Amino acid sequence: DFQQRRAHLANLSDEELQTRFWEMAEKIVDPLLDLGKKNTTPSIERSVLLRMGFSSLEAKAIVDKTMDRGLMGKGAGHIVYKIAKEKNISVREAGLALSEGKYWDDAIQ
Amino acid sequence: DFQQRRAHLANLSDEELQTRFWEMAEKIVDPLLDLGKKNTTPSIERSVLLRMGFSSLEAKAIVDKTMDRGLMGKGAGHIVYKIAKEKNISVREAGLALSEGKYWDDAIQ
Amino acid sequence: LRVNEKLDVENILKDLDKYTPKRRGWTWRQPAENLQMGPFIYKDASTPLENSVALPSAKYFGDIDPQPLPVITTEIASGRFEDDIRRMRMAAWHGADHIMVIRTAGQSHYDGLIEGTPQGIGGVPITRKQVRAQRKALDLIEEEVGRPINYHSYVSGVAGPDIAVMFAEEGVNGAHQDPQYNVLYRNINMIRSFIDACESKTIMAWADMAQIDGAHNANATAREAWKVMPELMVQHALNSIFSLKVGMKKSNICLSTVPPTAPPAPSMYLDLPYAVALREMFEGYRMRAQMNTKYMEASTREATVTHVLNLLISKLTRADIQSTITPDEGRNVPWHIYNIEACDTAKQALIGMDGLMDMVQLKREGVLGDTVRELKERAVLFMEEIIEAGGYFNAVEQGFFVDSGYYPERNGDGIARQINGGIGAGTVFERDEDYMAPVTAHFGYNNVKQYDEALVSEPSKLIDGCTLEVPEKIVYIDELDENDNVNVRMEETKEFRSMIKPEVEWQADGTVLLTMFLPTSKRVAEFAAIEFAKKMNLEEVEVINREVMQEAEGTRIELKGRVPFSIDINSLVIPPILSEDEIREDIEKTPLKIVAATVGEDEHSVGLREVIDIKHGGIEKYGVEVHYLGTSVPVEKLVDAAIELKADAILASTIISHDDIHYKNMKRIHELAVEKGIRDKIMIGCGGTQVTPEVAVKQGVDAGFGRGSKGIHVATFLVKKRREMR
Amino acid sequence: LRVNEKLDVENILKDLDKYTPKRRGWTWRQPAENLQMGPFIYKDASTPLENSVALPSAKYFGDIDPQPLPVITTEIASGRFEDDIRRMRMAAWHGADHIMVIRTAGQSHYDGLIEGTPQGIGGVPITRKQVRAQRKALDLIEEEVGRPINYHSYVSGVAGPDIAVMFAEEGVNGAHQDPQYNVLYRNINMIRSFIDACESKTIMAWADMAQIDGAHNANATAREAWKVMPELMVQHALNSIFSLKVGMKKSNICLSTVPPTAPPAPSMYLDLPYAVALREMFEGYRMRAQMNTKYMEASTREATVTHVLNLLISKLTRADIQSTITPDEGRNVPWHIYNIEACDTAKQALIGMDGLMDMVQLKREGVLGDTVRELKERAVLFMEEIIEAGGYFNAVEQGFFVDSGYYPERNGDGIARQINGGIGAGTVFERDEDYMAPVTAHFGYNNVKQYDEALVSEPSKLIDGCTLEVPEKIVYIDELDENDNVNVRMEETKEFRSMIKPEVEWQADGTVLLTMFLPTSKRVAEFAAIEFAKKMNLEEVEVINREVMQEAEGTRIELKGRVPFSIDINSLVIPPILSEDEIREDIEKTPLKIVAATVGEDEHSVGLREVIDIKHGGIEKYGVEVHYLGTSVPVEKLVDAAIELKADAILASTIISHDDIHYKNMKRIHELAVEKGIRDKIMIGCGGTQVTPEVAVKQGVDAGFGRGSKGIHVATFLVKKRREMR
Ligand code: B12
Ligand code: B12
Ligand SMILES: C[C@H]1O[C@@H](n2cnc3c(N)ncnc32)[C@H](O)[C@@H]1O
Ligand SMILES: C[C@H]1O[C@@H](n2cnc3c(N)ncnc32)[C@H](O)[C@@H]1O
Ligand SMILES: *Cc1c(COP(=O)(O)O)cnc(C)c1O
Ligand SMILES: *Cc1c(COP(=O)(O)O)cnc(C)c1O
Repeated sequence: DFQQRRAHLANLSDEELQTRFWEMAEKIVDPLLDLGKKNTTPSIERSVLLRMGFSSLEAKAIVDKTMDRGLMGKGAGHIVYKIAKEKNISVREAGLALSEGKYWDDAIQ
Repeated sequence: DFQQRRAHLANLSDEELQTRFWEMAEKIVDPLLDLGKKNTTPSIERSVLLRMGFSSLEAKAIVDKTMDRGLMGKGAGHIVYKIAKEKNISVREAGLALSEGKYWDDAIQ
Repeated sequence: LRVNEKLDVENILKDLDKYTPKRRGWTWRQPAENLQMGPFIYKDASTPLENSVALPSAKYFGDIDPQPLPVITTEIASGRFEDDIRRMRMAAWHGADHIMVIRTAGQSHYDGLIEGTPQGIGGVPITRKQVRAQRKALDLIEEEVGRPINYHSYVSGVAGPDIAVMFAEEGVNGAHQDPQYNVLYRNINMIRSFIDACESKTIMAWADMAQIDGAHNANATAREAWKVMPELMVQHALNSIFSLKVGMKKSNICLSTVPPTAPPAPSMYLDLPYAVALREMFEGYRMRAQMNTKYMEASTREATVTHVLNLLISKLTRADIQSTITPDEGRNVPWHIYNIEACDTAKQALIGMDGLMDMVQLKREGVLGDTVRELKERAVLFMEEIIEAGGYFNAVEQGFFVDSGYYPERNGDGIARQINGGIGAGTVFERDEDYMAPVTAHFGYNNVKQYDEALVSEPSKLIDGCTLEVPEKIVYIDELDENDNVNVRMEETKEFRSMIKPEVEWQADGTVLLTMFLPTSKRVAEFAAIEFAKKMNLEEVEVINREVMQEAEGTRIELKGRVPFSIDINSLVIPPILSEDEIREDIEKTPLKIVAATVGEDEHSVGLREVIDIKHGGIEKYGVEVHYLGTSVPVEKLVDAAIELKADAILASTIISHDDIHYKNMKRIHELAVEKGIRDKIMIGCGGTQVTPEVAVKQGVDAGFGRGSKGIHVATFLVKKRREMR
Repeated sequence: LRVNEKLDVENILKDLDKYTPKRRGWTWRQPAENLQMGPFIYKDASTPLENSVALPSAKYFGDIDPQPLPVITTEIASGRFEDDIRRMRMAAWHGADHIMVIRTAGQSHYDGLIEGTPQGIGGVPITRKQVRAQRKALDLIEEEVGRPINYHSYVSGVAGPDIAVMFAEEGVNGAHQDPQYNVLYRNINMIRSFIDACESKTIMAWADMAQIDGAHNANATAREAWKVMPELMVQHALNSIFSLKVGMKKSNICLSTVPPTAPPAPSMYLDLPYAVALREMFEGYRMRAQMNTKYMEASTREATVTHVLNLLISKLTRADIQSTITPDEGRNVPWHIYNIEACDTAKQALIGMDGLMDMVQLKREGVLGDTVRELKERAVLFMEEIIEAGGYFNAVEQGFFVDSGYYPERNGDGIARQINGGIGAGTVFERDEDYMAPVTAHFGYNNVKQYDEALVSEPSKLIDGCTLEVPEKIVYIDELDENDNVNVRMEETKEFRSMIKPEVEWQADGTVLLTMFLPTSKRVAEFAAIEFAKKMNLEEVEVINREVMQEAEGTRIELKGRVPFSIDINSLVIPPILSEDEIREDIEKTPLKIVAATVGEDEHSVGLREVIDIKHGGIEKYGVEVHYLGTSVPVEKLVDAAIELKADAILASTIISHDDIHYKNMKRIHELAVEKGIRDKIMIGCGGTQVTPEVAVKQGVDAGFGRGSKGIHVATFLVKKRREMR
């Protein structure tokens, strides 16, 4: 079994064997890194809002509503930003309002 | 100081150094082995008696008397053997008798 | 802190809202080349601590406390972080500079941060408050011992990004993070896991944290761990290259590598080739060695011995971090004293092996080499099949991982996770072209150019700094549960902050350990031991170790139990010594000559010779000049010799005690000395099996010595008395 | 012996006058090349025992008990040889095949054999009767374990020849004998010592005994052991070549070599070149490695770790005999359980290192090689000076030995003995021309020719054989003291041979060990600890170890103490088992599918996942197929899903307990399962923080699971219930 599977490796130098090991690891993870560039999740959006000055309780509320409105693709942090500029209020005021169910019709607008 | 003491050992091969170590050890112990060949002690004589079939108590009594009578140089076992022969008794009998004080005049004689 | 004062937890807990980490990032130990400590020079030492507790046997070498090269870890997480802070100070003094806090069971399943200080199970609930408290306490501790301590916990689970942000803000120095763990061992959705991991790892990298991977978990789930090496290598490789490509420094990427076997397997022979192969293939990455838990039982001795073998593997190869396991880990939830044992063991073994690799080397060509090449090959083969199956996700759905086979052997009993299943399945959302995230350390697609080309490299400028640039913006939450918190918890034990009781992990928990041998079979011995323990007033009694000495001859039993009462310290009656060196020096400066004999018609010689001969520590050891007259020596002969030989002391033995001849002979010695006019210028010590010191002195002699007397007692008396006489 | 019956010591002590040793001489272990045990092959193993106790962690590997190649020693001598016999059987089962009996203190000074069974102090009084008893017990023990056991004691002192004869007669397999020991450490006259040794060694050589020398004593008396290496080499050499010249076989001449240092010294680095140098200089002789006692304290963990390093020194070089030291040796007189710990440690570490030297080698050039050469040169210079001084006696008289200098450095503090002084001075007698000794194994000048020239080769023929040829000539003595003997001691404890109490060395001595942590300074902790032990009804309390965790935070205290009461086995209430293997095999034979959910409004998800997730041993690890429906799962939906998926079991979790909703939901599940008529086909387990198995069953479900529940508990219920239903 193993003795046959490895046949094609027998002539590789340790150096070539290591290179092959690492070149293949890179292929295997490459599509995973791509998924990461092109998508987001509740935790990522929650952690963005944490960094923006919101509590864990507030982040959760805002992300749940964002998911409800189907706007995750825009970024939950982006929504708070746009709404802040639009109504010319602070990020936290915009964020607090959103978490309590206000300004979502405007966001959808 | 070690560096000066060692000067004459510096060019010896490991084999030379090792044989020399043992050559000296042997010179040191030779006089001690010669001592063991040519002399005896009360424990050596008691150990002879134990081997001839006397108890620890009987052996001590015979050797203390041997030393008393100045006869250690003949051997305590020898004394037991010589008496057994001249008196036509068993080694055991001669020894028991000597250990109780008989035959010492004869032994000296 | 003050070394003689306990840490004030009550005080540490104040103003946590105002706390900011003093430091950020991971710290390595600093080598101290050719360091001289006491009589010795060290080749593999790091900078000494300012304050610390040396090994017990350091007292023979001036109490030096050399520190080895690797960072030394200890795991401390009892469920009550407020008690744990006290153990951290203990562990730090014993040399641990990496404190790892295992989280409350299943925190991986919390979909977001938790807040406050609820009690934990099998670990500490990780929250901003708890983290601040412990990092603050560690700030004080590390200043006390004089070397930075790395605080460390876990980013695993469905809320990695959340936790990473908080760790980054609060100055956590290192953390576990490995998307493979979430999938394989917690059944978290694999798409969710790897997408979250990109963000998590980006935040960790911003914070210059060390990262430890999840590979140790495959050891635990292996049927025979000596067959799991190819998979370990793959798991290490996938998390390593993924972390590198996200942007972490190789020098912060740490492989969690545990030697796979323990005796009675030929464990060095099995594990050494794997250790070598790993470190050759992963050159440039960090190695975090961790100790055996899989093949471990309830004997602390057996655990300790295997751990030393673990340490030998590290020494023969390389460990940048050497984590430890408490030797009671297979017996009970870890106790204070066993965290300290593990710290002592790692330090002791590694210092013992200082410079070992200057005198020993691997035979890299030979059987070692052959096996190392084979292991690399099986690993490459494993990678080949993953690509052949169409990538990581497919390989996982096909149960390639956690299979009990020795790859390429596949037994078909692995853990298969569904690409569409697991926790958080269906929570992945495509980013639209106008997706935006106005923060630092964001990994994925981020359209900031729609607002401003210039701010692309600093998305947080859009909001005048995120919490990573502006700590002021962080929202601190204290408690959410009125009943389940540290305050309520402390209130319960405030009585213990002049009364004392033993503890093993929590203030006043009352637990003690009882070890005994009972001359009966093991089952009976167990129940009999429980009964003995109850008869000793212990409550909550549990047998925690059983070892057969011989099936019929007897059994060793170890139990734990609670002492149901307390001791008032004020109630204790505590009373208010010359060194061997001091005695020796006193005699070298002022020579001391004695005459000694067993006196009367007494032919018992041994007792006297035993306090004279150097063999068992007789006074010869200190340079006393002894003139020994032998046995059955008349008391007047002894006294006459002392005068004639100009003795400073007489030492006499009386073993036979019939009719009090022993005391009578002491009296006679004293009287003869007085009669000859020397009594005032001579010391007289008398000894014997039936000698009571106090009664001896009443006979007129200076000192009496009975059963169990030693050269040191006699030499001490001679030195002190001669001084009192002067 | 029967394995489940105790040694009958009273029956062993019967008819000792009739006992003769089954065999004679030293035995080495039997090599077992490429030995397969369980899953593994061993390179450095010997033949397995027929009966033994494997290491605790051998349970993970089919309870294999691999034996290393070196003979393994344990020291057993409590002062009561009749108790010690029980310990020898324990140690034999743990792998000891060399039992060393240290003599009662100062037996070196008995000028003749003693008789009977007096109580010893710090050792066993060696006598014909006591030796017969122990060799007889060991005959029984060695047949039981299936491997010969070497019995060993000491020929040291002024009665070497006496003791040697008795040992040769009685089948003692090995012994210490070194004329330098008597002189340097016991101040026996040097002329008498060396003359006697010629005879002692000749008798030992006749008996094919292994000899161990006395060099370890030089470690003990050195001020700094890392300076005494040149003296050790000399001492080893003088005894070795003297022994060889007498006629002893090189393969019976064993050097007693203890690695000089211990951590925090860089001990491997200091000790390894010495170990290498000795084995090179003394090639052809045997190495008896012995463990550290000099640099040891009261901590058993610390002792054990240093001992593993000593064992590594042996593995990296060579040990024909590996002696062991009990880890309690620096704390108390050794206990049964710590002899066993020492045996287990030696076996465990050596096995762990099996085949080590096939993967590691010494860097024999570089620093190791240079230090090795330097050590041989220092030893050579030492020999040269002895010669220059005019020989051995002169060098001893001039204090060359026991000097604290690193030779050639001489500090002038060594022990000088006088050629005409010491015990036995003036007891040397010149042999006359007609000296004769009519016995076998006589070393010195012997004029047999004066009687029979033909009998020179066999002097014992003059008397028809001595005791070495005719054992019936041996005079056996039972007892000389009517009050101080084994019969009297045995009578004292007749009561314990169905009452039972603990012991550490002597039948029913009642000693036990108490370990605790107290959060205060060391001195207060010590006295507080003593008071706790009193309240636990312990008597004769002594503190035997104290370790600082941190000066203020706490102290580890270990105490010994005696229990004043016994327990009757007959009054014990002792109740009258399914493995991971069986559980798993059960499921792989017949697949088991379950539906699981947290039910009601409950969102707490962790608990249920903890008993499913493989991470902490969830039922996943046994191959159970799990269909998980998440949280807040209405009951009917769970039941409906149970049927729509053809499940074998329902597992529901209820964490919220307010108003007994958890129990109320269990009931619901049962009823719905009944009302849909599947209650008798499906299994139903329910769990929760506030769930009591008993109360859950009262709801109609099959099993309840509360706090501390593991996957093992759950899978066990599932397989056993499934089995029941059919
Ligand atoms: C072995 C022994 C002997 C040996 C002695 C060998 C020798 N060279 O010493 C022989 C075998 C020689 C012997 C002979 C006899 N002995 Co006896 N002997 C014993 C025995 C078993 C051991 C004593 C011993 O060596 N202990 C070991 C040493 C280390 O302990 P130690 O002597 O107590 O010394 C310690 C302390 O006392 C102290 N110490 C002692 N002396 C000094 C001096 C100074 C200055 C200091 C500071 C300290 C100190 O320090 C030591 C601690 O390391 C005891 C019983 C016993 N268990 O004690 C009897 C015993 C003492 N002897 C006894 C008897 C009866 C005899 C005989 C009369 C028996 C007979 N032949 O009929 C003969 C008498 C001989 C004579 N003429 O004196 C009785 C004494 C009864 C009494 N109350 O008087 C004893 C008690 C036995 C008994 N239970 O009956 N025996
Ligand atoms: C952390 C936590 C939460 C988390 C839960 C996160 C999650 N994803 O699970 C969040 C989610 C943070 C939470 C929310 C709330 N919870 Co909460 N939760 C806790 C806490 C502190 C942890 C429990 C835990 O996970 N234990 C660890 C696990 C491993 O143990 P376990 O659950 O007991 O499970 C073990 C056994 O029970 C058994 N087992 C359990 N289930 C099953 C099922 C089967 C089939 C088997 C075989 C075995 C088994 O095996 C497991 C392993 O041994 C506890 C308090 C506590 N210490 O228990 C409360 C607690 C249960 N929740 C409580 C409360 C009040 C709430 C809230 C109402 C508070 C609020 N927000 O106002 C909310 C309501 C949530 C809701 N809508 O249901 C109260 C419950 C009140 C009551 N008496 O019913 C508790 C008891 C705390 C308290 N002392 O007040 N909290
Ligand atoms: C059971 C758990 O849920 C939490 N939790 C979240 N919000 C609240 C709240 N308003 N009141 C009480 N506990 C709350 C805790 O953090 C706790 O431990
Ligand atoms: C004190 C000691 O002397 C011994 N001894 C030797 N002979 C006798 C005897 N006749 N009576 C009592 N003890 C004796 C023992 O061997 C003992 O232990
Ligand atoms: C063991 C382990 C955990 C355990 O934490 P949970 O919150 O209970 O899942 C987490 N992460 C890693 C990498 C682990 O090895
Ligand atoms: C320690 C030791 C002894 C001790 O026995 P004593 O009769 O007390 O002298 C004897 N011989 C040797 C070689 C020792 O090391």
